[PDB]
Amino acid sequence: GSPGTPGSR
Amino acid sequence: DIVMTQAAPSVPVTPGESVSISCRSSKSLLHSNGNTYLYWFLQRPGQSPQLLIHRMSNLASGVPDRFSGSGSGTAFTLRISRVEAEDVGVYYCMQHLEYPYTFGGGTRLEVKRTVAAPSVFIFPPSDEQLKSGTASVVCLLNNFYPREAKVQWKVDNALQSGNSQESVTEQDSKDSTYSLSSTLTLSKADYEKHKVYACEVTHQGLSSPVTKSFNR
Amino acid sequence: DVQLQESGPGLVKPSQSLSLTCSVTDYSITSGYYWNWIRQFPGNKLEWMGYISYDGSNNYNPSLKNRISITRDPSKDQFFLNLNSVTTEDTATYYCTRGSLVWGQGTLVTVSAASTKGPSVFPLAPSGGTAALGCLVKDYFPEPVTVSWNSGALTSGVHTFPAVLQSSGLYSLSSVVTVPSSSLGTQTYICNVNHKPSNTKVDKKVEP
Repeated sequence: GSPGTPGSR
Repeated sequence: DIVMTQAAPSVPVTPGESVSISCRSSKSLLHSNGNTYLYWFLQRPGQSPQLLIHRMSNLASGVPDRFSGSGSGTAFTLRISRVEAEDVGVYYCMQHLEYPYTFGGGTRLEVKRTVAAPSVFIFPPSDEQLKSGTASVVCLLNNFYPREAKVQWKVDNALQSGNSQESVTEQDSKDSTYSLSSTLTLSKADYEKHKVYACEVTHQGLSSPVTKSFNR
Repeated sequence: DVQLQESGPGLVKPSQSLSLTCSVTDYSITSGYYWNWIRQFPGNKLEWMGYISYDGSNNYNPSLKNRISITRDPSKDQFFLNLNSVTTEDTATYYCTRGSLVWGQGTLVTVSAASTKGPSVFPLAPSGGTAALGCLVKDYFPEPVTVSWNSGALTSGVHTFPAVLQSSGLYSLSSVVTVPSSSLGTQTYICNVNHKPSNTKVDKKVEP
């Protein structure tokens, strides 16, 4: 979805 | 690919004043989630890029709130209020909407300060070097402003060309000056054949061109 | 705190493969984030090369055609850049990052047919009671060299200049320090030069 960097899962 | 354009390669600013750095994209960076994916970075001399702003207007950590991001769609601004000497470096925009991520060409922030004449020093070739058959003569111009400085090498009053190279430090983050080193390279044979070695410097801060010299 | 560090050869021959490693400390690469390679060319233009994600999935810049792979070893918290068939156009400083926020220090890679060569180090001898002295670090390849003064004890007044590429294809760099004339009789000044590509270390005492 989001184009941003995903953080800790 | 999305093309990012920063129209100004550099911008001059007086400390205490504000500056705006512009960036343009070839396509809107607005995502359906309502965020606009434009990031700003600063790179200081000899350092890795530092994130300043993410998602167009969000201030990253470790950045004074003097820094702000604004814009919409394809037109963006990084605004720095109350500029400090330490703000010098290159500012880059980057779109983060689509792959590949792409960067603007950068805008260098230059701090305006009082004119400062260079202190000039000249160094003869070392005996250590002379042993190998080559001779380097070095001229140092220390802590000057503005950037524009001309070095002319003379050997027994003959103007030299094609046998020197210079490099310049980036604007100092503390005193906002530049320094320059110039090296004249001759064969040892040619060096030993002449007497007077002179570096002539032209700069706005000087009352007249200054010459530093030595006799071999 | 999370930190990243690039390692690998600083000199690659044209048409060969470039390989770099990013070692990540204090964070598991499988836990989250995108793990990027970004490079900076001479002239300072930046290019995003690609990433590997927390699940090992990738995305690459089409500019690199089919030359790039980014892979990982979760057991060592390392990820790797492989770039095939390099040319002088691939000469750049290579950075690994965690997203956009955390950056490595960068590592220079030069693509060239020329051999590694260690520097010669020559003193720049001192002559308003103002003096200057320095070291000329001449005829090395590839970049970089590091220069300190008195093993880092002397930083005030030090200017270490960008290296210049000589016509010979070897670099030359100067490092200078402004010093008081009054110090010349009693203070020892040593420039500490390190050229890691050639495993050359040189300490040079600079005397009037």
